[PDB]
Amino acid sequence: VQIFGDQVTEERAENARLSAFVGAIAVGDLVKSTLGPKGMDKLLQSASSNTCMVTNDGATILKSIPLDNPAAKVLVNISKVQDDEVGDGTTSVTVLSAELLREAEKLIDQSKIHPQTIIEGYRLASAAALDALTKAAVDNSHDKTMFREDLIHIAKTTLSSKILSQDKDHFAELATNAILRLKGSTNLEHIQIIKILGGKLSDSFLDEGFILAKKFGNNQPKRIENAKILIANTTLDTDKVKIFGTKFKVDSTAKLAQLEKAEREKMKNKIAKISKFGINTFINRQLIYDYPEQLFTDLGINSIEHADFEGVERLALVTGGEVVSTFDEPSKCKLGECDVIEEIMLGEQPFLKFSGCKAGEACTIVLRGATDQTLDEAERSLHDALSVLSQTTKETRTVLGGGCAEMVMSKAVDTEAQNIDGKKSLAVEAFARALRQLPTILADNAGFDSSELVSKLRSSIYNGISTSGLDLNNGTIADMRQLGIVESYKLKRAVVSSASEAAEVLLRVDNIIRARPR
Amino acid sequence: VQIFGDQVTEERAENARLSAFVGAIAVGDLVKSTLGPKGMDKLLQSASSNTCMVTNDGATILKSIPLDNPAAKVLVNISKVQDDEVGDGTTSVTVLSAELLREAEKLIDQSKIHPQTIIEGYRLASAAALDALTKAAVDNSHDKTMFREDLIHIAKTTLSSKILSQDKDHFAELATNAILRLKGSTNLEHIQIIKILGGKLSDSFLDEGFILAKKFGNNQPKRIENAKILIANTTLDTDKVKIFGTKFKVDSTAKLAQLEKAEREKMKNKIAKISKFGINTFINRQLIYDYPEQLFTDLGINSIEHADFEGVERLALVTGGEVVSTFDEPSKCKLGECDVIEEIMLGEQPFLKFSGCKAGEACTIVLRGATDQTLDEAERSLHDALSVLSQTTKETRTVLGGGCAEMVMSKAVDTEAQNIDGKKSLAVEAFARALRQLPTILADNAGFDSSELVSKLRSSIYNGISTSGLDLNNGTIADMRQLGIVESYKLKRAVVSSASEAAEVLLRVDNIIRARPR
Amino acid sequence: VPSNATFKNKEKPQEVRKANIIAARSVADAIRTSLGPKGMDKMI
Amino acid sequence: PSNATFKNKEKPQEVRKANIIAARSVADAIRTSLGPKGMDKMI
Amino acid sequence: EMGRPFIIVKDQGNKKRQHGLEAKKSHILAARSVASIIKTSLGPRGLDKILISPDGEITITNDGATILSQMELDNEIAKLLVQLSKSQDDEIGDGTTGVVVLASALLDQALELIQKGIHPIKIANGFDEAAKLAISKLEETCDDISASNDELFRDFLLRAAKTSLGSKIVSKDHDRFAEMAVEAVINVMDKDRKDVDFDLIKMQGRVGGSISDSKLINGVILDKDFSHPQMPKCVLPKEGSDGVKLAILTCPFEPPKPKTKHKLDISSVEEYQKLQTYEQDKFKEMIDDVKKAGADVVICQWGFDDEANHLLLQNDLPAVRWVGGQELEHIAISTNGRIVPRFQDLSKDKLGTCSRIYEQEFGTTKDRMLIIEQSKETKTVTCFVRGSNKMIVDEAERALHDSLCVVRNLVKDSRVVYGGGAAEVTMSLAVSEEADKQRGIDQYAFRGFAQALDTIPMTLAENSGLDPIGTLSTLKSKQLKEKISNIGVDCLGYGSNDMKELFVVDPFIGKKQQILLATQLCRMILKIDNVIISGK
Repeated sequence: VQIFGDQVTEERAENARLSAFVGAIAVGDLVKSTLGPKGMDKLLQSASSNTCMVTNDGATILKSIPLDNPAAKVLVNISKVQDDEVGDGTTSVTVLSAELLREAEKLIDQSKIHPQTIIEGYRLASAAALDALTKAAVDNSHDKTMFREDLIHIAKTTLSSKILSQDKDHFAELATNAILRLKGSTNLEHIQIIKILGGKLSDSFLDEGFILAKKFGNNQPKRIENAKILIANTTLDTDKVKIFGTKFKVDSTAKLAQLEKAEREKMKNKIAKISKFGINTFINRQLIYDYPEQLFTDLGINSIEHADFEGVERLALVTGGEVVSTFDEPSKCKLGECDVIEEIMLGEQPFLKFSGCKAGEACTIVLRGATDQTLDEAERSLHDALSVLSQTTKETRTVLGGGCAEMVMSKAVDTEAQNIDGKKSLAVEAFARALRQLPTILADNAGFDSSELVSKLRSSIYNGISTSGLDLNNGTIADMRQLGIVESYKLKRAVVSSASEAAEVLLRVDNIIRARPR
Repeated sequence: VQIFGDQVTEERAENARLSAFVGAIAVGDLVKSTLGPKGMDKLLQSASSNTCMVTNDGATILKSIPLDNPAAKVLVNISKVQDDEVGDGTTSVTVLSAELLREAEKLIDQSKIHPQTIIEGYRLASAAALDALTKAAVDNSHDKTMFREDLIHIAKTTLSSKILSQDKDHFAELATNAILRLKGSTNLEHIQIIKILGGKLSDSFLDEGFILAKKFGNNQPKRIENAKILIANTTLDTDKVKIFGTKFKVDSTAKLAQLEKAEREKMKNKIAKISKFGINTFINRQLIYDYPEQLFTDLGINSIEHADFEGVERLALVTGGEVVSTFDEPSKCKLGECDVIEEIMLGEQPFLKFSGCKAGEACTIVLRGATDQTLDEAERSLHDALSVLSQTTKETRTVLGGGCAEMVMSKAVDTEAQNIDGKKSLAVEAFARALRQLPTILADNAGFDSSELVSKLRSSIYNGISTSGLDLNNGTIADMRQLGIVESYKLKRAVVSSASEAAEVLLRVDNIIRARPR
Repeated sequence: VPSNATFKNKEKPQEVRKANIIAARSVADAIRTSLGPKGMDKMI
Repeated sequence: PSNATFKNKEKPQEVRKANIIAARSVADAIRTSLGPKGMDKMI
Repeated sequence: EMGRPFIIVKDQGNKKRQHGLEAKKSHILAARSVASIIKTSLGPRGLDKILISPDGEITITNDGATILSQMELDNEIAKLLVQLSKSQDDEIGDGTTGVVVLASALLDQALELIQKGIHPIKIANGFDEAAKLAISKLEETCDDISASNDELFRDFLLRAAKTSLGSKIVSKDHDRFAEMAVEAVINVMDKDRKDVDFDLIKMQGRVGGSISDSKLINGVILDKDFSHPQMPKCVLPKEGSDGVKLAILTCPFEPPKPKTKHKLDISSVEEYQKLQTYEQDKFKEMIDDVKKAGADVVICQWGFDDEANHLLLQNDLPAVRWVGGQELEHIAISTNGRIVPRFQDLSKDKLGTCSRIYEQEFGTTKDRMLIIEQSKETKTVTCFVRGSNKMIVDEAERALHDSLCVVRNLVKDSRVVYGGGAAEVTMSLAVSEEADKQRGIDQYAFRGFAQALDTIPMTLAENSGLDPIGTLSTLKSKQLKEKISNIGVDCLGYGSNDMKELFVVDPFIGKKQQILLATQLCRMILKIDNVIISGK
């Protein structure tokens, strides 16, 4: 008796547990070679428009590639959350969560361990892993000099896994200063990224000001000094008033010419109130017609049209001014100040460059690349670096990276495995061997040994030295404090917590039910 | 550029490998549940004719199941070679050869070892395993009492996995006495197996003398006392004249009437030469016509016709005589004597029974079962038991079984692994853990924890006691000398040699080129 | 008490044995009506 | 010798070989269009 | 046939008919296929299951109500078990996996009785009489905990909370989940400890962070941010205050216009110039009514035009736009405010009061969400759940939702039981004892109902890797030697089979429905004879 309908795929037996674990192996092996500074980028073939996308980030790779396996969708969702929360480590979460299923597969098959026992084994194992990172965290926020220096070392680690590892020394200061300009702001929508094609990759710079791609409408000069910037969001172009039930009752067209002329009088009266501020520049996010633009010619006021609303907030923070509507009251309204405003040209498209702005709360990053694939990679590489440095201003705790943080956690896991006894010792020790995979894959992508090199790092920590780490350049054990490899503490907890929770998902699935597609 | 053609499937490098490993896991998991006395039988349903077969033999399972994987046929052929040379342990060969690849799969992955380096590890490990297994063997046949008792212990071990395991206590004497009566000659053509419906499995009894299903002549009596048995190669049939190649030229029918009468007198004179022997029984290889049959009634000679090619040699050795052809010289071809030629009936088909013959060189086994599915396995269960007992006559070296032999061989592997420098030492230790997978499955199929039984057995042997083994009845460690588990050295040597060579072939495959099927 | 000893794996044989018993009892139900002097003949 | 790392993957180096062949095939098509002696291409 | 087509009903060959023993065998096996699915997920050692929707979305849960809801079936007998667990989740909300196992256990024991020649109605008549004997027996064993004060009453709520939190994913945090689920009812409840309103507690999920960030926040959580975000994110009250004076408005900010379609005819320039002044006078009047009332944060249902962005910025008045109508009801309950339909009716007494209004950054980008806190005990408690996976944030909702369904059932007076299989064993021996006194034709009916109750304790031993025979024999021998009914199956292996020391507590109203829903459903299934199923 079949209760299910036609074309319903279900596995109630070993085929289900095998497909769930193997399904995560193909996902883990895909992003395995992308871990570390020696990793290689992946290519994405689009099914439409033939648009190729090359990205090292594991979040985009898993979401772009279609996956019908529910065991694979679990590792895709945790990568989207890791990208949206911390902003980095989407590959480390997918790899670490996949290795937890690798050690859990041999316990159920060979060791004959209960599935919940493996789950309950990670519960007491993750408690020792998170407590090990707390004692190893150092707070440098007590000194502004030591805190600013740590922001540079964190950027060098994130930019190493991407294509920027060669120029990351020059780009570490650009990402460090950009976060210092925010003054603790964790919002990345205030920083504009303008991608320019051509030139050297090392020519990327960060100006102090707001670089706008839009240009002045007609007669406004390109360069002007001592110009007050004003921002107006609403209307000012052929005002419709408000209600749509207004009409003009005209007995003869002689009066109709006076009704339309009164509309232009409302335009002249509104622009006349703007000149009372004494501003040399006016900016509207809505496009400005030809009639209201000509009124600024005799007043010597600049005009800018078609500004995006997400750029208005970016523009208001650079000028330090205030968005002003209802111009009737000059007192309560505030205007922005700028030393000099010049229209430059980068490539074929001319740009609007600002300099000498009062407020530094926002900036604009300009990038250079040989291909658009490198431009799309340079923007995502900085988006992952600026996200970690933004959360560092909130939580200032940092943990050394480069294989050091993974092995320190495994030291406390092996200690708690003795007091548990039972059959959970095989599950707790499986979590310690799963932490060995992250520093091991770092050596695999560089062509090093996966056994003796890892054993040198493990034996050095048990001798009383917690500062030992893995050096991929020389292929030996080096000190992480001297090399300057460190990551944020929030990134360390996010990878361990997300992988431990994602591993508890697929281990609880005995049966997989697939409804007929629609 | 595609040189091969259309519809040509090929895998290279990482695509080629892991196809043989998973292919071996799929084959290994089918016979994994059939290993041990507590193992479960597998039912095979054919795609045509709706024929089902219940068999516990790992060789017969792989031959029936179609497999398109080129690496799967590697484990199928070694199961046939093990079945051809010995006939027992074909399941252990498929499992052990699969466990060598499962351990080598993590060697190339975790430890990053070249596949050819792993091959050099098995060469040094198998050399030390055969030396430890040879020294553990005990000499046999020096005493006729100990030689017969050892054959009883072998039959109980082989039938333990078979469906005969319940009645194998009484069947140990059935299979033992058949080998002792062979008088040193090793052949299974001399052993007959007859299937009978009805009764119970333990109703199978040993046949004193030789029993073969035949029928007496029409006028011939059933019971003859002290009858002489003769086997004739030549058949009584129309011979034309002599050389064939001829036809009679008849000018007048007066000579044609006496011509056919002359042919009747030729076969009559041939029986007259047979009657000079004074035999009460005659056996022919092919159908006998009714004309020569009537000459046997007046002479008191029994007639047996339609004798199979194998039944000619089976009957000739039991009586002691030889096949007679020319009949000319009475002194040659001295004939034996049978005490009781009286026919009995088992079921609805009467079976001709003999008793009190001169030689027991040929045997017959009567088997009774409820269904043919049991009778099909009952024949193959004794066929595997009689094969090892027959090889024990020529090969007297025997070792202790029941999971003890695999653990003793693994002890010498870990001893020499410490003196082997380099990365190939990891492949040597992997061969030792692969030998521990066979006793591990023995505990899994019996419902007992494998981690507890193997750990207690592994540590007990390193203490110097090599007589420890696995007891599945009490679920603890017991002595193999007291339980009476003995296996031939040729059996265990063929398992280690065939599995080590089969795994070596699949590790040498970096590419698989599949031509278009016909 | 749990989490120790062993855990049952590959439970498909537990379902295969149930599928074989249910299929065998279904055949025994048709012949059951023919048992005893009150049984009926089966035309095939 | 036997202590070397096999890396388990020969695919990464084979994928780059297929990418270079297709990339050079595109650059070789416009090769005849280079210089004052170049030839026009109609698309 | 006589040579003419004989069709009684349209789609003759499409529909099929089942009758006799074959119709009953197909109904029992349809329930056995659903039972073996639910029996694996029953108990704290159970396992979840993946639910693939036709749209591609996946769902991982052990809940029998959620699994069967998204399950696409064919046979109608298996579809009757779908609404069986749905009946358990809608009203009680606890024990959805137990009603399916118990119902199929009644059908398994009924199939053996049908083969013996028992009429199906006689089987259903025996289960109805045996159902009231089991409920009346368990009702006398339990005791009333209402004599304890409010200090001990909170302990019983923590006992039954940790029981329902098990068997589901993210069961390691159940210690904090049990504390947060009880404090929601402590804040929102009647003074007489009766008829608590469940609708005042809302479940709001959030995807991100970790499970350790889940905490109780009393207030309103909205997905809309402050309009014109030039204002500070965290709003603070004045030095001295009665409160924040939160304002709620269902009317957008616009010059007054008739609801009907209107035509405003301007026949002269003077009439057009008056509209210019009349336009700005209304936006100046609407912003002054809020300032004179002392209100700070203004909530608009339809939003407002960009004209008021800088107007509300001068007066430092936070504002939100495009707030849903259902959320407006949730806002007025937390702050105890009153919705103001128009500025003419705006007064200081209709303004809400909350402790603090602020927004959280959450992750990197995501979206902006507003959070409201209360300074004292209020009638609104909003659940805040975080997780590293979309599946965890989803299942945790219904995990705590079912946990709140257990606590609200304990609000009912004088109903408590102890779980762990101790309830089914106690009610099983009471039915088997009556079978010896009654005898007759119904003697085999009480035996089938007694063996069906023991299936739940035996199912718990399967997921824990125990022996169902040795475990059930110990429980039956304990109830005969001593009258203590608190001995039951322990799937956690902590020892002390007494439920009193293990604190496991279940509602009686939840266990009483399991017998009623299983017995009354099998009574209808056994009456089915002709099965007509049309082709799709």
